Amino acid sequence: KPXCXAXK
Amino acid sequence: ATQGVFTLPANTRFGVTAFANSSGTQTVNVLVNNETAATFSGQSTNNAVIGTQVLNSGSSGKVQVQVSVNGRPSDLVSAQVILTNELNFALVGSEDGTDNDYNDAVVVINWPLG
Amino acid sequence: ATQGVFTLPANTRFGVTAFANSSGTQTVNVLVNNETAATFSGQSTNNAVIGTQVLNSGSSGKVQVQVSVNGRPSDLVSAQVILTNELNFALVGSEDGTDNDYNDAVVVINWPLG
Amino acid sequence: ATQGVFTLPANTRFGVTAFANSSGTQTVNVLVNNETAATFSGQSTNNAVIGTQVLNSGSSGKVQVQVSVNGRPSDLVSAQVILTNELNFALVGSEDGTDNDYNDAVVVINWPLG
Amino acid sequence: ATQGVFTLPANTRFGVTAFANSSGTQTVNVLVNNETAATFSGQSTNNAVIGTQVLNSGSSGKVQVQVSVNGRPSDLVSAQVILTNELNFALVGSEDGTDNDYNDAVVVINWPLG
Ligand SMILES: *C(=O)C[C@@H]1O[C@@H](C)[C@@H](O)[C@@H](O)[C@@H]1O
Ligand SMILES: *C(=O)C[C@@H]1O[C@@H](C)[C@@H](O)[C@@H](O)[C@@H]1O
Ligand SMILES: *C(=O)C[C@@H]1O[C@@H](C)[C@@H](O)[C@@H](O)[C@@H]1O
Ligand SMILES: *C(=O)C[C@@H]1O[C@@H](C)[C@@H](O)[C@@H](O)[C@@H]1O
Ligand SMILES: [Ca+2]
Ligand SMILES: [Ca+2]
Ligand SMILES: [Ca+2]
Ligand SMILES: [Ca+2]
Ligand SMILES: [Ca+2]
Ligand SMILES: [Ca+2]
Ligand SMILES: [Ca+2]
Ligand SMILES: [Ca+2]
Repeated sequence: KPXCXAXK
Repeated sequence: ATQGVFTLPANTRFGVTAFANSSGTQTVNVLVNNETAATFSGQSTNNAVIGTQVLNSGSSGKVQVQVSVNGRPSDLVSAQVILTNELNFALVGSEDGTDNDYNDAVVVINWPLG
Repeated sequence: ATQGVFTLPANTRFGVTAFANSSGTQTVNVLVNNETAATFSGQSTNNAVIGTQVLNSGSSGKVQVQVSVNGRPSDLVSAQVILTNELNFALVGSEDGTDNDYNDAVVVINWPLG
Repeated sequence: ATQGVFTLPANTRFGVTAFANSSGTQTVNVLVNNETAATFSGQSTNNAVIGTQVLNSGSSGKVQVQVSVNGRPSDLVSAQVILTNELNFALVGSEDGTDNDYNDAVVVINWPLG
Repeated sequence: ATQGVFTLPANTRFGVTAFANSSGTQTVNVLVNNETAATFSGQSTNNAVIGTQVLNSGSSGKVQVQVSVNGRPSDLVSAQVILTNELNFALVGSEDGTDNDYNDAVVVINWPLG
């Protein structure tokens, strides 16, 4: 987060 | 009120198709006679068809759509519409968050087939 | 009455998905502002998806669905349903023959996306 | 496609209500299993409830709505919608002229009652 | 999801009509931009019309239906349907009890008028 798809 | 439950005519083939519009991965389960008959999962913000299948309503006709995101049930909205007294659509929207667009998984059931 | 014509909000993406349930090869044309925006052709008696696409309602918002089989226009039925004042479905059935199942091509338009 | 014909569950009470929005005097006939069950008439450009009645769908459940103006059948549009898998509305609009507002007589059928 | 809330075209006349199917006296409030614009009250187990009126959606277009029985709000189910891209119905059912028939007050909003 960000740049690797991390989140929801 | 209960949403996402529909009574179909018995022993009738129907189509079920799910679309995704969310950052969260959608899981759609389709239950016929209280048994899971189809499951689709996927993530899209562009209305991908995360699954489509043909099922049989069986002796009960009871069809239920459930939507969850990583195990958390989404809030559902639903209705059934009949055109020219023959062509049936059962429609489901779902909300996995707070913006209330209700499109995060969209499920359409249609019958008759063939 | 005219069928298969829907006024969408302008400049809004929408999904269009077509299913086939007939012996005949179905051709589904989707017009936006009176110009062809998508065409799908295929044949199935098992509700196969013959096309699915994301389109834009454009500056006009006018969307029209036409269906033909072997060059002959099918008779259409349609309606729009809105759930929780937000989630829109524009629904089309079509008949290419005499049995009046109106499922020969079924077209589902949904918005909003995202 | 045929419009204004609905299959209700057999032997079920239902409401039928008609509204007028036209300079032309509307006449609405409701047929249950092909027998005339109700006739309403009036003339309003402000949505007057020209008739409301409780009927029973009878042995076959077939309900048909017809609309005419001074003997001229109007063009009909219709659909049925079901909320929470239980609350039913059968909806009719009609057009007696050229403006295609389809509100000249509007008929709503609702069930269950009680 | 929120139910009984509808966004109408701004500054547009609409009809609203309520029917009762319950032992409890129904109070139907129709709000325009959160201000009570009409109130109907009555009791029937036979689908009697308890009120009908012509209103205007006003500058905001926001219309809401609320139903209560002796100060207790009822749960609502609702949807909007559009026929021939012109004729609009906003439909509400409500439940004051435990049987989940959702007909205890039924409210029909229709537009355009005239
Ligand atoms: C998570 O961020 C919310 C989620 O995904 C968004 C892109 C949007 O589709 C929203 O409606 C959905 O609930
Ligand atoms: C027959 O060819 C007519 C045609 O194909 C059938 C298999 C059935 O789908 C029917 O509805 C369709 O009009
Ligand atoms: C004239 O008779 C046409 C007729 O009455 C108008 C006032 C308007 O309601 C129109 O829709 C209707 O067809
Ligand atoms: C109270 O008795 C319940 C109430 O009135 C009944 C006659 C029936 O219409 C029921 O649906 C409603 O909730
Ligand atoms: Ca959402
Ligand atoms: Ca979304
Ligand atoms: Ca056919
Ligand atoms: Ca067919
Ligand atoms: Ca007219
Ligand atoms: Ca009119
Ligand atoms: Ca009740
Ligand atoms: Ca009741």
